[PDB]
Amino acid sequence: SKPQPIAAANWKCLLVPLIETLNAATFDHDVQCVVAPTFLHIPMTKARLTNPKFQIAAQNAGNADALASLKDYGISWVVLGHSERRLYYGETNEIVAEKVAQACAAGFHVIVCVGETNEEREAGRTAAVVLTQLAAVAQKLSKEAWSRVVIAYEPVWAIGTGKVATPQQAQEVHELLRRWVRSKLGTDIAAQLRILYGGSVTAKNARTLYQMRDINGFLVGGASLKPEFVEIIEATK
Amino acid sequence: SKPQPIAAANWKCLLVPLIETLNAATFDHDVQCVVAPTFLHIPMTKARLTNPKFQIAAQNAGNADALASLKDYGISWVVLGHSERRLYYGETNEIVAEKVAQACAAGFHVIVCVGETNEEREAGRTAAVVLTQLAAVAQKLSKEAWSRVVIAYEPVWAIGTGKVATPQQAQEVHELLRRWVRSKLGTDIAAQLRILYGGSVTAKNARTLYQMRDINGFLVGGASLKPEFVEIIEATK
Repeated sequence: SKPQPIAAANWKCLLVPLIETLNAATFDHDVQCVVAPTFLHIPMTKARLTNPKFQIAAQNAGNADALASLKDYGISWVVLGHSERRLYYGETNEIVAEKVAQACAAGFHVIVCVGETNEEREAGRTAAVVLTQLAAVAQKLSKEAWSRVVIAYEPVWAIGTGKVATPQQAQEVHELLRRWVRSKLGTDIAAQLRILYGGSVTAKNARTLYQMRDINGFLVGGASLKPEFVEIIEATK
Repeated sequence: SKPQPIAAANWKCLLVPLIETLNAATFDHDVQCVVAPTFLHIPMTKARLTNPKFQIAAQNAGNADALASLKDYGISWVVLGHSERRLYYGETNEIVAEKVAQACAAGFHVIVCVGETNEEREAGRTAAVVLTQLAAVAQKLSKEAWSRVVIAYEPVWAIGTGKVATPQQAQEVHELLRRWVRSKLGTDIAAQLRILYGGSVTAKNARTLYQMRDINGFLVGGASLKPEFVEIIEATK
């Protein structure tokens, strides 16, 4: 069977109505929901979000001390490895991996993003790119650390322009990620590992994406600022 | 008289209608408009934005080489020193200052953000905080570099909660910034320097903010994703 799904909203972006909907929405299946606001918006989200299915996540892991204080503030999830950060803010594979290891060491659940650009895809380098990103991470983690790790695949190649990823192009990557994990860490860690889809997710396509075997949920961009995020969570049933 | 105003939109966040409005809007006074999308959204903005009053700005300055290629792509503005970056992503005063110096060295116009948190304000440290941020920057710049530098004040203390900055609390900071500049660099550089207001700007308050003597425009957050951004630009007349 699949592990527990996650529906994560990455609010990297007046949020009140959105939280209002999340608060009123009732989900009846096991799904961990996660909202990841910017740091300046964490207090306002924490002030208003009441749905007990939701954890609030930070978008960065600064220092062991910074993690400890986050954690004290009630935040124990973080999202790392965002492609924008990787490509344009000098977040090498090792830098992301060290952050994940620190966050893991602080007792956080961590959603680490992997993904290849359109140039890397077109060069047949999809596997090499995402598995190297993932290997950098794995090199720093304990066996037990993996229970609190979640992978998100961001098809950066699709963000750009003129490519829309199909469910099957999503599944191919997720399957490859999970096969590498099974190889390096065993069938145990592999089967329990959430791998979230971090490409274009909407009410329209969430259900079909969730049907793919190695898709355990979503790291949602745009669709997660609108009431439609509720339908995306329901699509994890 | 004031120098040329700037109206900058910081789109740190489906943008098409917004660009549509900017494209249709006609401004008849001298105002440099700037839109600063995320890097993954730069191609889509460049594909659609046609209003010749607008420059597109990047949100980071990685390397001399990365700047050179940005610049080749037609992007010669960048926004740096964002408070979120400063506080939560290890962007010390010196790190921001080095970025500004690199960007300046690459021939960019640069909007550098300064600003103090509510704790620092409450401790009487407003001046010490923003001028130290600014001094770090100034220490790296040539005399001529200042022609292409723009300062933005972000009242981080107001973002948080329960404080709304008045126009006069904006002006007090801007005046202090510009007095320090006049002291260190002369009346010439000081008078020509744009200092933008980077707190809560809307159609409702833009005009009153622009009336303050040392406010040369805006670095707009939320109000710049909506058609109201046009009114904010018009408020610079």
